[PDB]
Amino acid sequence: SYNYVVTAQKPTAVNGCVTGHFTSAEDLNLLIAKNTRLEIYVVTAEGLRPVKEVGMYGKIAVMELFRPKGESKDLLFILTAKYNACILEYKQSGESIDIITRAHGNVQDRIGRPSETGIIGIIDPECRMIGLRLYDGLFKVIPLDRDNKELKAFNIRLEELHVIDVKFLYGCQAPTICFVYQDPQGRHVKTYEVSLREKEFNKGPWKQENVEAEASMVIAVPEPFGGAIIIGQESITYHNGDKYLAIAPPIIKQSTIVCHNRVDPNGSRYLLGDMEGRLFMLLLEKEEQMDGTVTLKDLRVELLGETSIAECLTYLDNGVVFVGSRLGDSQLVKLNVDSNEQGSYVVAMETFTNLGPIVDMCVVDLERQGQGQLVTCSGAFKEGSLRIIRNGIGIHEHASIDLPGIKGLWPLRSDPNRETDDTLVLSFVGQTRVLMLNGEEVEETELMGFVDDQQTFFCGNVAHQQLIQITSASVRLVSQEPKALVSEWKEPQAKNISVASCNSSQVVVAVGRALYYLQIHPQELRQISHTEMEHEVACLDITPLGDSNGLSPLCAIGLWTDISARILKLPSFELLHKEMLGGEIIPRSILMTTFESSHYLLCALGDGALFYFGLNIETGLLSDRKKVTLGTQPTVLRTFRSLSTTNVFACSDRPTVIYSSNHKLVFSNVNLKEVNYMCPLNSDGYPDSLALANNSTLTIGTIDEIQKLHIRTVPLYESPRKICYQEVSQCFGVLSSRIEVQDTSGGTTALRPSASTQALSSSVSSSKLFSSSTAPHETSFGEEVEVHNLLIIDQHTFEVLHAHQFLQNEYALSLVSCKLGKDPNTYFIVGTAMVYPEEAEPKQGRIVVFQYSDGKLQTVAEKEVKGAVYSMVEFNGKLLASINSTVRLYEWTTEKELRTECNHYNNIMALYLKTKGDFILVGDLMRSVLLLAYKPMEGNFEEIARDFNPNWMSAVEILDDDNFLGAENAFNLFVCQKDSEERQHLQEVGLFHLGEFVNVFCHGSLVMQNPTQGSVLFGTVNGMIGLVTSLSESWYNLLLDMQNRLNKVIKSVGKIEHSFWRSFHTERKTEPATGFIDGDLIESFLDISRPKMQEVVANKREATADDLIKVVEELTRIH
Amino acid sequence: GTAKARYDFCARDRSELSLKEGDIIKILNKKGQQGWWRGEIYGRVGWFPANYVEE
Amino acid sequence: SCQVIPVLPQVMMILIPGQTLPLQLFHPQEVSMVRNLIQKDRTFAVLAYSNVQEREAQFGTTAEIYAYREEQDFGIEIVKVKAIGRQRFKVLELRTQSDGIQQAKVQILPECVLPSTMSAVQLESLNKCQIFPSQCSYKWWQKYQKRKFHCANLTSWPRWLYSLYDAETLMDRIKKQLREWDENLKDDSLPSNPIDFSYRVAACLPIDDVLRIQLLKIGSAIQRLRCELDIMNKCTSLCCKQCQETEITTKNEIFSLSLCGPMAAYVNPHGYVHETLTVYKACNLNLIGRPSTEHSWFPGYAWTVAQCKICASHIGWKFTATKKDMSPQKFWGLTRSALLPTIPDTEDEISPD
Ligand SMILES: [Zn+2]
Repeated sequence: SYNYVVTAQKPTAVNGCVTGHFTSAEDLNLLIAKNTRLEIYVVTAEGLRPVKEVGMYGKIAVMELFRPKGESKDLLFILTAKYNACILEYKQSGESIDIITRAHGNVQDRIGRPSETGIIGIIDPECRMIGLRLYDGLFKVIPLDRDNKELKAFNIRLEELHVIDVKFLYGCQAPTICFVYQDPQGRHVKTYEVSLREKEFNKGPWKQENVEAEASMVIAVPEPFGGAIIIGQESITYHNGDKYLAIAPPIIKQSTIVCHNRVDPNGSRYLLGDMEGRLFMLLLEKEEQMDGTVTLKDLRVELLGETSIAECLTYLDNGVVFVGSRLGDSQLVKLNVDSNEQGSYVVAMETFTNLGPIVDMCVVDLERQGQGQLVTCSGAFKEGSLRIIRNGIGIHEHASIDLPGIKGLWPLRSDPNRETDDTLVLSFVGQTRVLMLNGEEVEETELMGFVDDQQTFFCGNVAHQQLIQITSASVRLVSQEPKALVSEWKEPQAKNISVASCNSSQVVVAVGRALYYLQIHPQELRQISHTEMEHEVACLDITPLGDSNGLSPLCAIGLWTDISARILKLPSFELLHKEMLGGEIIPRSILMTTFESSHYLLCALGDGALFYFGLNIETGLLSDRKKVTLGTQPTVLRTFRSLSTTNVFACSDRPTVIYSSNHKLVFSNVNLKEVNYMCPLNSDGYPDSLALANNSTLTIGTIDEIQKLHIRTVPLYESPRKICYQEVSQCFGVLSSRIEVQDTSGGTTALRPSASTQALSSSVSSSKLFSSSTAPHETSFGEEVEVHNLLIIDQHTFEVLHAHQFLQNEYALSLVSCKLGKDPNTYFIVGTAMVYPEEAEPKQGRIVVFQYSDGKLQTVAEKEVKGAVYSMVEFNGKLLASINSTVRLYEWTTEKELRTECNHYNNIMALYLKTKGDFILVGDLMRSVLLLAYKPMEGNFEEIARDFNPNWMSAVEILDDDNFLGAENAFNLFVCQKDSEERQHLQEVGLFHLGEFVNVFCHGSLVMQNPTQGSVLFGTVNGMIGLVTSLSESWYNLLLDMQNRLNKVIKSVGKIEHSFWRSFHTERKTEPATGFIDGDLIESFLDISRPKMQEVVANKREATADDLIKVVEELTRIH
Repeated sequence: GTAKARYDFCARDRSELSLKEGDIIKILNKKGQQGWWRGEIYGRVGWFPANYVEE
Repeated sequence: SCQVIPVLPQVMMILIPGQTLPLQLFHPQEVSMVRNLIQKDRTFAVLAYSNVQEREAQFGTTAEIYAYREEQDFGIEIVKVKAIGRQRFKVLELRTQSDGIQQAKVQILPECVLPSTMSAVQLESLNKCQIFPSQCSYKWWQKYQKRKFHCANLTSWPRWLYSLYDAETLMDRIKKQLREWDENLKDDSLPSNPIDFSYRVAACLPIDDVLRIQLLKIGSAIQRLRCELDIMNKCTSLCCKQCQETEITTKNEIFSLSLCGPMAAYVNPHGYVHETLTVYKACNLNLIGRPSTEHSWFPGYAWTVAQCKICASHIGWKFTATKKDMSPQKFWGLTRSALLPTIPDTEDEISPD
């Protein structure tokens, strides 16, 4: 087996969000838990400033902030799915950020049955203890003191077993806990006092009280009100011993309330969210009782507006609320004083992409660009969507002037009054051409005082309203307004300029080994410094940074012999840090630049290597040497902002944008074959565009959003289920299901317009293959009826061309696009099942063959089957399908019909169907993997092997005829090999705790492809897209050693060792990780410091640190 | 153990032995109320009363 | 774990955990063996024979003796013993001792349990809304499925599909079939634990030896509940084991006169186990002899031997009331050891999971 698995897209679904002061006592923070990731932000008037993002070795189950005695800022408590408790402290020392572990420990019991309502963790107001509820009838308490480092906690025997929700009650003498529990009698609210000394539950403040049969939420009300609020389906009650206030408003019965958050510290207002995606305001009215303390007057509920389906909510400040969603896009909303015409105080501000739940997906090379694209069935209910994900950063080309051999580009402004650029100077071999930009027109013009028979190295707008031009012959200065040469510096011995660089106010040129520092002043260029170097100059840069914003105090340079990057002071040339470089290749380019706040020195070489180091603007010394290869030809480094952030463009064989995110440099490729030179441009006809140039053509065009992976969202406003592509018709087939309420008039009416209703063409599945007398339709008013549908969405515009609705109670479960038999037409075949609420098992279903012709989906064939069709696949020109526990193979006859060719009756339900050649891997929801094979001479199926281990299963895929990848219970991945003697059983050869629930596997890759065997992408419920590629044993054996060596040096968050986290876990079985390599762990080898690499790479084949750099870099190219 | 059958006894379940007077039954067990004893006639094995058969 | 546990020779039953094994031993060699099992508090084994002629077994259950009743009579010291199955096992070796009693080398099979299918999808979503108390049955089941399986839409399968694998829904589906036969409440009679519920159903279902062997081979309680429903829904006909095409009774005629399930374990005065199933009607059976009341398992009702119409094999007995005040007036007590659950039409035995 031996498989390698890496994350192509991090999980996007939000499962927890809190507000506090984690970074600083003054900074209001927002922490977000994206499953195995933690995001840290700061609340500002604009929005959220990203500060840090860390990789947690576990699914974050609980996330809470607290500040005990003798603590300047909030500490973060986090508990993972594998019960790993931790107290994390934020510590920023200068421009470097670090998350350190104050205390850590595993709180998993020896023997315990996990509770039905998951894990519930809560903290006491005075930060005296942490109350966890991991198992049924057992309430664990961690003693919060400045001494418990290992987190040794005690378990208490709780008589109540079925506890729904529990919160530490505010305003109490001792640490009290309020909770709602269920028993055979009914749901009730109870209180207990938690004593650390005695370790037992003493009587609480008030007696046990009865609550609604559908009451399932507890809110710890802070001072001065106190007590708790119990939310249910119809009633909302308050409990403070003596007082029992209750209201049943009609505005809340439409949907179940699922989340809550506090707005005021006192607790006068609370935001509530429901399943239908509504936002409400729960107002605790306060009566002014003259005895100091106040009493609750009445509870009032108000509808604010419509938001995404929120798992958790959080009020930030000034009406700004963050909406953390699991189903749809997480969003940032604003609550206004005055509501809009529709009557909604909620107004969206920003939308954060969420690809999950990825229920289905396919790989299609949509633009035939060589690189594949991924279209996914994302979201559910009103949050239904289709997302197209592709690697790289696009370039929207507008101009295309054929000018071969350009050796430099520079934007210019001939007129000072205009802020926009109207000139673009191009350099050529021994010559310089100048172009004019009158809108979209480009004409060859001559700028005064600019020599044209010499090759230019730099030119542009400079201080005192002047223009500069550094040529092989000499440096020129032209007065912008009268257009004339005013000053010209020449070399004393009439020598040519070898290398040169200039900025807004300074000019630094070099002739072989000589160097001359010049300054820009009205009509003059005066030489200040004159220094000779050890060897000939290779490259130069003088980009100023945010030290003083005027003239740069430091300068970067490179040498021909004894290659090294050096930093120099301008009024003297003092050698600050001489970082020596290795190899027999000279640095072609060098650049100083700012990124977020920290400054960096980037140095490129002829072999395509790029070094980057942190550089302090006052001291002038380098730090953290990190090397990375991008291309094979020399790289050119230029700067551009585009969307309010400085970015660097690296022109080479593999052009790439070096940008920053999470205070570290990111290297995302641009979708262009080759760029030799480029510059940013901002003309009237080309606003905020980029001027790229290659071996043959000058091109002007707008860049895409600067980020790894470009995602396009198509909203449907209904749940998508399956997707397949039909190349002949240039469109996708998508199964969908809107929810229509049962009308009193005897019909259906949607809650909102969606893709299936708002379509160009629509049709109903008028058919009588199912008789009317099957099951009596006894659904009352307001019942949720699921109206299934098939959409013919276009592949270029993604517009819904057709929406064929199925029959009443019909459920579409499978869909394929293929040519069957000797028929040249490609069809859309759908497997359905008749689901009547009264019937438990589906005894009816059908298979419909469709043909999208003349803009209308025609029905070709309709085969009724006695059972549900869960999966179908194309098998050697014959349609293979699954009816309940029967794997049937159909033949497409000349009279366009599906005749039954062969049958195979199995003692397991057929949910999954995958094929490779003549092999058929069937599967079940209870991990019943079964490999069958169709012998053509026999004319029927034959079992080869099986492995029926009882375990939940979500997806399956065939890597090759022997290896079979699959996803199983408690977020794990497994592989089944075939030993083709004993052949009738599959050998399990892979175990790996992924931490994500895989809904779908799909063969393909998102790389251009102009090292590893095979390529399988996977879509998870948390919006994470992963990749599995199989590898050799020699390569596995090497990378397995790297896994053990990297764990010794990488400082894990919460000190959780990698071996335990990625090891298999299904409660009863907890085996180590085998037959799998965590690619994300391997990829972090480049992120560690240079001395750490020497410790990792400690010990024919020799270890060498640089050798393993190329192997790890090769593995990053597969995703 | 010879033991000859003297009166016809029809079996009421799969545990009792269907008998016809004349045959000798090899006595396997000889303990029970009303002389109910276990026996085998080569193939079939089952119980029978003493007031029907004789030693 | 591994244990060399002893095996009784007279046992011919396929015992299921929780099911009671009645016994009546005449031989003093097995009586003394039973009494040693009392003092040492050890458990004996019940080998589920595939080929009972040459004594061949691959699986079984460890039975613990829970009752002993020495009845020192004039003839011989006759003993009556009740035992209960506890743990399922795999047979590794059959060590036949010089005393004619075999000591099977046993490997205890683990009781495989699985959590809620929705808990494996997400951790904190829809946790508060999961278990609910106790308006009509239709409205409770429609909202229970929509509220418990709300996470199902996040996966590649519908709500109703996961209902076919949920232990609570499968148990309730079985309870609806059981209530049609027996007029008893689940409250205390039937257990709430899916493991105990599955084994309780397995013991009281009228099924042949091979179905019980395959049912005992099942490890997960979820799979066992699904297989039990497949038998109830597909095998709606019971036929003679000898001639396999003689329809005797159907599912819709099963009832419980005794308030101890539809098919209970009874024993005749000769020490033989008869798992009698009570049915209102039973076609294709010949009645032999006169109606007797000697050692009547159902007092008041008179039994008459009921043999097959074709092969004349003993199938059961016809029970008719003597007093007119009784209700019902007639029923048939059919023995499990002679009934083959046949799927009607022309399809052979098949059962998903
Ligand atoms: Zn018969």
